[PDB]
Parts: sequence; structure tokens; C-alpha cells
Amino acid sequence: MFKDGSLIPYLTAGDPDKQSTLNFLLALDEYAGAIELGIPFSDPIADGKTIQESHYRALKNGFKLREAFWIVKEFRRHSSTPIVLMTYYNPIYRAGVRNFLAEAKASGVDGILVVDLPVFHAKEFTEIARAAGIKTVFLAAPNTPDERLKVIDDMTTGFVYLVSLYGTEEIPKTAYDLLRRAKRICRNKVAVGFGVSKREHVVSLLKEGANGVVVGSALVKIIGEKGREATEFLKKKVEELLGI
Repeated sequence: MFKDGSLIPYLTAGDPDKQSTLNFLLALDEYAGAIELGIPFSDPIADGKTIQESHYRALKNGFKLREAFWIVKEFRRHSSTPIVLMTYYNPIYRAGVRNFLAEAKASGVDGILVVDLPVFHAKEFTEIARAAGIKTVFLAAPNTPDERLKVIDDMTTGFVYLVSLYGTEEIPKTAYDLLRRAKRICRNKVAVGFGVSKREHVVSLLKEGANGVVVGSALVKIIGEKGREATEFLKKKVEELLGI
């Protein structure tokens, strides 16, 4: 879904508020090959501590599911950068999958990543996304075996998202292994979310085959520190990571 060598910013919708998220996206768009917008959830047990806390902030501040579409829609008035909505299944499942994706497509979403999509629903789900014109993005962690990476790749229409809960401040060997195994199996492009925080991480991961590199923790951490005034620091952080 994105150019090779892309830096993909990740932000939690509504952290600290929807208008700020929009401000952050617009300020970072010029450096993004694509964007992951996360829907805050009460139990983000698959995320790192930094991102989990941003989910809590957004929910405390009063975030509401559809405020995510407002953010995407408004962003779309100024940009066409690919957008991937990241979310836990619960919210989607409870609101009605079919209506959610149609609405997602309507507001401008290009792809969707369901962090904990139940295998039992995978097939039907991908079929529903395709009919809605929404590309699928599947997640794989270091404990994901080759056999599954292949099954994941064949279902993927957007891009395979490789992650590492290990955190760092260096990218763990287990994370490099996942990337190395995935590039040997996936036909789809792969994006990596290994908790980058230093310019050499970006240079290193792209060099090892990552089609794209997500930057979430580093940006969210700044948002938890600066709140609504995080904007400028977000831009500096991204420039540091791009060597510019």
C-alpha cells in the first residue's frame, strides 16, 4: 500500500483529542508513505506499555468510535496518503462488521488491521473487507511460524504487519529473525513495528528488507508528554529518524 522505504506514523485516535490527532497527522503527512490510525480500546493487551497508555488517555478524554471516521474524513480533504485503521475486534464486532467497513470506506479508509481477529472469523472477514473495497493488513509476531506467515500472506491484500513486543535500546534478534523469515515467504510488502527510536534502527531495518517502517511508540510517547502541543516535537522526532 506504500512506497518502498516508507516511514509509517502510528497515532492513537483521540489522544489527547480528535482535533489534535488531525493536527498531528497533517504535520507529519509530508514524511509518511502511509498512516496507521489506532482505535483506542479498554483492553489493548497486544500493545506495548507506551501505546496501551495512549489508549487509556483517549478513552478517559471521551473518545467515541466514530470520531475515528471524522479524523480520517477531515484528513482526506487535504491528503491522499494511504490510511490503515488499526483496531481490536471487540469494537468492530459490536458495532457490526459490515456497517463498520462500509462506513470506514466511506470516510476514506484504505485498509484495516484487526489486532486480534479470531481465526474462526478470518475468512468471512476478509471477504467482507474485499467487497467493501477495504484492503486487509494482518499481524504476525516473532512467535509466528513460517506455515502461518504463508497463510497470513495469502489472505493479505494491503500488507503484512510484523511486530515485536520485546521493545528494545536495540531491535531484538528475534525481531530481525521475523523480518528475515517473512521476506523469504511474503509476496505482499511488509511493514515493521519493532519500537524504533533511533535513526540507525530505521536505516538498519530498511536495509534488511522492510518495505516500510512504522513509528508509533516514539511518537505516542511524545504525545503523552506534550499533549496538544506535541506537534512540533513530532515533526522533529520524525526528521531525526529520517536523517533530515
